[PDB]
Amino acid sequence: HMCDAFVGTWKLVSSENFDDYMKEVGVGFATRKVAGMAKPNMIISVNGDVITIKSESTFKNTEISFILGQEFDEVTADDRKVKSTITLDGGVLVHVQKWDGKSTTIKRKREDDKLVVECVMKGVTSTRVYERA
Ligand SMILES: COc1cccc(SCc2nc(C(=O)O)cs2)c1
Repeated sequence: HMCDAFVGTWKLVSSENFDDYMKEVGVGFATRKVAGMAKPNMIISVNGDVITIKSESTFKNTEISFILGQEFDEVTADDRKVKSTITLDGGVLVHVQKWDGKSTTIKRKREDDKLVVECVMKGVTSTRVYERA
């Protein structure tokens, strides 16, 4: 019953500061513009101890499966090759990505009927709000 309130299909409804977050991470101009238009569907499921998060959009389709606390390799939608660890901290999914001596953290939280995604790179935060699909 790990992660029950996250499971489901979610659709992006608002974004703030995502272009700047992508700049801070190192994403180039053309990718930022096309990625920033996307309105992904995020599909979260659990089977035993394995959590799967899929993102489907007209920019990219991604899929990660993982066990909490257990590092895994990930190729991000912007084509970074990162080492990721996802944990639950106080009911918040905390996803840390490490590459080239850099680090970014993506937090996913249930707030009212929404799923709120906060992405942080250095001093730059972006907030992305998803609704049930
Ligand atoms: C989601 O699409 C893109 C496009 C280009 C870079 C990235 S970095 C990974 C992140 N995914 C979200 C999220 O809202 O699910 C926020 S941060 C993602």
